[PDB]
Amino acid sequence: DYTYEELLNRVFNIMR
Amino acid sequence: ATINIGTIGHVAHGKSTVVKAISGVHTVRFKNELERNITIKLGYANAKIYKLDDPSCPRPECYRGTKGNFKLVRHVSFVDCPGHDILMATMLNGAAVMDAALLLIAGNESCPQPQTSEHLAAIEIMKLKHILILQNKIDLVKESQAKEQYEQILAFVQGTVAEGAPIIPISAQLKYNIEVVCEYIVKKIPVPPRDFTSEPRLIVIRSFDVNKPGCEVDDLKGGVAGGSILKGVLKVGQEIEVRPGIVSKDSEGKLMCKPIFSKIVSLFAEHNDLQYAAPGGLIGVGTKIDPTLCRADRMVGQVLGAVGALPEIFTELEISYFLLRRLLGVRTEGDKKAAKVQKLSKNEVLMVNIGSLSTGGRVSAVKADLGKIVLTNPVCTEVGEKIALSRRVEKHWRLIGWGQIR
Amino acid sequence: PPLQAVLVADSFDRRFFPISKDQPRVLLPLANVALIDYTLEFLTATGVQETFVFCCWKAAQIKEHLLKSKWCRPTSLNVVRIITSELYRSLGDVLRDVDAKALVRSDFLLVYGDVISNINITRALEEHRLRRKLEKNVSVMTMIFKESSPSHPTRCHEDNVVVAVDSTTNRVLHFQKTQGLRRFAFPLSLFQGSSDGVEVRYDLLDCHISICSPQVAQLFTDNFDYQTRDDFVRGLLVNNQIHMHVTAKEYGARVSNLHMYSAVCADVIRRWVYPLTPEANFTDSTTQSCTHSRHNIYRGPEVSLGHGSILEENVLLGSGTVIGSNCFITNSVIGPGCHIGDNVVLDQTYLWQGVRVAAGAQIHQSLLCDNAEVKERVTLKPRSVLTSQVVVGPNITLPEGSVISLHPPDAEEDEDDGEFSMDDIKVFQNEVLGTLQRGKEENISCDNLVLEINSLKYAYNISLKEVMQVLSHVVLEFPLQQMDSPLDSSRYCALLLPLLKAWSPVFRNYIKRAADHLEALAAIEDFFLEHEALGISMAKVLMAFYQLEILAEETILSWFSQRDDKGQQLRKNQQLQRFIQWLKEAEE
Repeated sequence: DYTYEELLNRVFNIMR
Repeated sequence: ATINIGTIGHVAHGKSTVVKAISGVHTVRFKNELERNITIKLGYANAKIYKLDDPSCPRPECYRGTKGNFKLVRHVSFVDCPGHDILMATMLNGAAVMDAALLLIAGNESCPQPQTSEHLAAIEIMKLKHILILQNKIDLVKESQAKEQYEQILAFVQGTVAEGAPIIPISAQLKYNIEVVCEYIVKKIPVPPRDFTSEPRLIVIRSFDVNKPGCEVDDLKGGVAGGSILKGVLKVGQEIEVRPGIVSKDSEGKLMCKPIFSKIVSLFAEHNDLQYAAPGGLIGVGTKIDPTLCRADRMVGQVLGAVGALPEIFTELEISYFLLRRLLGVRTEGDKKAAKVQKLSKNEVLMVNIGSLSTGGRVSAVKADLGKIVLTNPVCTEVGEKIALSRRVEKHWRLIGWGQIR
Repeated sequence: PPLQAVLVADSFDRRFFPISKDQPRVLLPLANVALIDYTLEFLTATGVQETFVFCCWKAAQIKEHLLKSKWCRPTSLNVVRIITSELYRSLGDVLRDVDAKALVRSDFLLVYGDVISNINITRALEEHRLRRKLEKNVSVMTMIFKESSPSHPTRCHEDNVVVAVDSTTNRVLHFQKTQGLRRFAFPLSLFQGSSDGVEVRYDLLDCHISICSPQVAQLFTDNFDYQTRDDFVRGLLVNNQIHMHVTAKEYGARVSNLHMYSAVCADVIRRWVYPLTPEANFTDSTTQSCTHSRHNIYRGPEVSLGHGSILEENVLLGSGTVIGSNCFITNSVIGPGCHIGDNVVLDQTYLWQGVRVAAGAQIHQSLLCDNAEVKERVTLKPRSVLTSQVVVGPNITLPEGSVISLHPPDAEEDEDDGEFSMDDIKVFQNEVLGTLQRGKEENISCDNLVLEINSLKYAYNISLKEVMQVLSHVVLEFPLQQMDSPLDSSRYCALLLPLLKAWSPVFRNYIKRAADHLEALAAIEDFFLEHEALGISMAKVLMAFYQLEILAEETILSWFSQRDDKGQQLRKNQQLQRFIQWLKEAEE
């Protein structure tokens, strides 16, 4: 679930 | 040919990008007017599963994320599920002797999601233990929906086993986190035990044909089909018996069952054909015999044995059963709380997936827990612990029962 | 492409009784010759060299009757494929046989042995073949089936058909039958696809004729849930579309019930089926060669007319017949050997072999059978049937219906002859309380119950702090109606203990959390605070918590110092604290 906040920062800040 | 992982696909994912992320590309497939897509079927892959001292499992070029000199040892396999909520019951036929499961959740549909545990509802009798939490909404509505939606999906994990691997919020059009997804399906998914030196068997599932017009008569021809191993590892060139094979019509005795075996050449393996049959996937079995019999569509549902095998096959059937007390998972408040699942009536069509073969079920006598049936064609003996009775309740099938050979 | 056909005998959605006992349903002599010869010379009328007739019923009979035709020998353009009575039930295992024995290449005729007609079929056969060649085998079949009115004797309500179809490219939409419906409704989703329009047509009667190329062998053996052709084509019409052709002139219909027997036996001699009209002598029966005359009568050879017997419309006699005087016979058929004596009135009698009628006897709207010494004043009325050697006497009259014979249970007759006579938890409770009792009186497993309740847990995604409440709620509202009032001790627990041995790990398989133990106990003791008049039952319920896998002593004792009123009463319950201390003395 740390994977989710990893997405929440990096994925959605850079990619869709 | 290594893993028979399953997947549970409801409506409107975007399916070629996720499956082709985990299977590479589609096979050249053919001979239209196929079989209806709610029946029994299998998947495949044109990829493999590996790593490169790397969470990423790329496609077989060895540099493009970076190097890592890929292990050309095996090949990944898969089991198909197209993207509509109809794909329940044949998948639960397939959810017995497969290897693992994917678990698909969108955000395009209802966010208090109805279908997933409407889909995943044999976590007790058969095997349903290895899954992943997989969000498919990064596209339309942002962090508010996903914010409440992770509480939504963690409201699933409690006694309904929905916690096998945590959230991956993606849209597979971006192909994102497939380094992390591949790391999960390398490490966090194991490989279950097999048997090796057992005498191999197969029941035939998906036949083909290789004599299109335009060649000579001196070509090597025969019967190619599809399958997957339940026991043993099948080599090339031996006494490969099919025990009744053809429906023995006007069979007046017991020893009037015909001794028919064969040989084998092709065992298709994406680039090659390893002549010992690699299990854990679709195997491309092609027989030696040149009949009208097997190489037509005529043969689905027959055994692969040897000389002097154990099962004797006739029609004497008695089964012990029970039922399901609603249509499984379906409960819609807008006038759908009477999808009634009625008791076994006399002389009613069924689907009895004994092992992994679709033959239609006829019945003859009804008690409350056991039944004497007779079946539409001679059918081999595979297993008593599951006889997966399905039955018409709607436009397509649903599975209703569990059975026992008596 | 050569042209064959299969010819089934009889679909056993049964309507013929008790005529299908000695002779079959298919050797039914309509004008003194077997109906197999009528349908077989329909199949010889259009051009088909080889056809498959299937038999199930007393192979000796149809064997012997197919030993004395003249297409016994293939001198003519037919020989007949016949087989003998293994496992045969209906058209289902017929088509499973025709793609297991695989006697089919392409485009054969599927008719029962029960249609008589005059369609020279080959026209829409080739139109269908054009539709196959041109458009990639998306069109499965074509059915040809008549144009008529909403009112006809052959369109009686058993096989009434409405279809909805376009008229340009004539592919059907709905094969909706009308056995008792009177409001009609068509699902509107398939009219926006063809916005130029679509007809509806009721001018139809199915000839039970249609062609089949063995795509339907695939769509029939794969899909076991279709057995008869009607639910088959409706299943074709819900998912491959199937086409249509409206013939204009010639017709046939399937002689299903005796209503169609009357209509067809009154139409072959009103002669709507020429070449078929029974002066032709289709058999080599010199005991059938009859002579047509004015207004459609047909005298047999050595006819021996009775004096003054006047004949008006559509009659026959046979060979060796002796008819008596004063017969006003209209729209009937008579059979051979008949010693029908004097002053016998008839009207639409369908009399068969071997009869000797006695004198002075009205017979009306009847059909009877072999060796029947029928006797004086047997006056009948519409829809009356005598059958097969049973003898009536001096006016044993019969009303409208007559299911009679010589066999005991089907008839009206014994051995001898007839001589003498917020909202989502409100809906959550209901299905839960409905599914639980279906596992108690059945001697079954218990894990299926918890999977079904977790299945029914999910279909709104209700949280745990309502679901666990409702399930422990109902599972403590067992004892209201199947255990007696009031809150007894000995037999109350003695019948609650099978209900404590059956599902004994199920909630144990459902509970794991200690804060959930606190909240579940808080909910159930709030229930027993509000329902203390049912709260007496904690006497011998607690003896199943510690021995049979539910609770322990330390949980409620940890709970004991909370706030929640009548909780000061129920925590100071007598035998509750007595079981706490008897637990501290017995095991703790």
